[PDB]
Amino acid sequence: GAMGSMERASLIQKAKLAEQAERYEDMAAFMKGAVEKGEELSCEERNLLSVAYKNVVGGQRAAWRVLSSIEQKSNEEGSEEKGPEVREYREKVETELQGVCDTVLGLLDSHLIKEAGDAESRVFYLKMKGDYYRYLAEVATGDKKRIIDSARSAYQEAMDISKKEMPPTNPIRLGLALNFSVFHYEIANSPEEAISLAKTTFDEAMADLHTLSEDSYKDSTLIMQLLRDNLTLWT
Amino acid sequence: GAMGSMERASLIQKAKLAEQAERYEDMAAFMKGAVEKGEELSCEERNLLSVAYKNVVGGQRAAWRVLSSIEQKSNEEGSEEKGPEVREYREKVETELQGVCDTVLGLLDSHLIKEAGDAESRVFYLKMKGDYYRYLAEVATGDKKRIIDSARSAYQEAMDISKKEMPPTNPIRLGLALNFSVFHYEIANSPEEAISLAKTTFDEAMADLHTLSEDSYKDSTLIMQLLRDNLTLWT
Amino acid sequence: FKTEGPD
Amino acid sequence: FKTEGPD
Ligand SMILES: [Cl-]
Ligand SMILES: [Cl-]
Ligand SMILES: [Mg+2]
Ligand SMILES: [Mg+2]
Ligand SMILES: [Mg+2]
Ligand SMILES: [Mg+2]
Ligand SMILES: [Mg+2]
Ligand SMILES: [Mg+2]
Repeated sequence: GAMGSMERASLIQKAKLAEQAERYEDMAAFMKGAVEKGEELSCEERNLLSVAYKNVVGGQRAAWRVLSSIEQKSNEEGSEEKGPEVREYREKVETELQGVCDTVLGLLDSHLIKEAGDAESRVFYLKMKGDYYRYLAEVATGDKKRIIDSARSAYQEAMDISKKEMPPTNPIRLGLALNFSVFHYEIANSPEEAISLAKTTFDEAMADLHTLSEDSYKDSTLIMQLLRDNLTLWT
Repeated sequence: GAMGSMERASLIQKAKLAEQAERYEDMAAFMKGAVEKGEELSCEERNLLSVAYKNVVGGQRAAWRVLSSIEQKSNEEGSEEKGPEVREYREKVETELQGVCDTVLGLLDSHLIKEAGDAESRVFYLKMKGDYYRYLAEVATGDKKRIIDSARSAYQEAMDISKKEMPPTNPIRLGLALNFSVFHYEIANSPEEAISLAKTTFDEAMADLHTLSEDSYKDSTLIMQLLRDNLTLWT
Repeated sequence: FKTEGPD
Repeated sequence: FKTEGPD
């Protein structure tokens, strides 16, 4: 791997510099190198891994959505034939997106999840596995059912652990629930399930805010507001 | 070249899709492929080439500035030694930036400039040559004088042609003058020259606005406002 | 719809 | 300082 000669600590340090420079593909490559050293990741390092790949895949998803919209308009009645180029370029972007998802899923399978024993690490990684299968599902049109079921399975395992091992205000638990609710609404065609999950999660967090410090309260309420924003859109 | 098997018209079409998707590295690669077909570029195609590379190099320049600032702070009295990583990563970004500038300069030398006979094409390409030498000068610390003189020479040839062949309101002439004024101020340590050029250019354009259609007036006054914004910063 | 983290 | 075109 191109990062095999670089110290782990140097890869972490450069990931943080890349973040400051908004060089997210570099950040992801540094964090992939750090994972491939074989040691478990700290909380801070997990979050660098997630921020890096989320920014890379987010750019790809946005591009794919633009291209797919253009392609769909091209396939409307009375649209002029323009040749294979829009499909080809949408496919190019799609294939690159799938490649990034496969890279992340591969890091999780070899060997982040199997060595993660604490609830905070294991839930974090299982949520990531659900997220990247969800991004694969957004572009899938052929195995689609199996991709969807892989996302669902990862999210459900993360949910089961989080409900047993973490308080209802924990930010990783809250972000998991937020994302699993969007899976239900956008991917699984289950808007009622999405709404029920978001509601239950919000209400259970609200009842436990009284236990928190001012700083923890800020962290939890930020995610709660995201649940509220989706519930406003959906109801 | 990876684009050698793709039709010229398909490369242009995909450059425009990449622009809509904000996929500027793809856009640049498509436009490089189009240039390498060997035919001259239309006005629209010149502008796609410029927008693509300007966005790619702009991201690199922004990243370089962040990293260089961090590196300079590290070299201040009482800063803790943190090792070679900030310098290494600044160098990585710098080398990639230089590579993009060299790619653009190479397209201009082989063979865009030599086949450009009309003032609009030749001025456009010579301005681009000044711009990419200017971006090389921003990071140069060693040949620095020769890089600066190459920028200056390109801009001066473009200026000489533009003053003979184009009206004072022409947008390419105005953007050339704007950029050459910033060269004087930022690169050549010639703030008086920068201010004189920006002033003269603005005033000569203002005196010829009366000749223009409403649409041309909008195009010219947009660039004039940029000259005004720099003059406000500099005076 | 909102999901966790940056875009 | 402003130069021509996008960033
Ligand atoms: Cl393509
Ligand atoms: Cl590096
Ligand atoms: Mg070591
Ligand atoms: Mg496909
Ligand atoms: Mg109902
Ligand atoms: Mg042909
Ligand atoms: Mg260097
Ligand atoms: Mg003076």
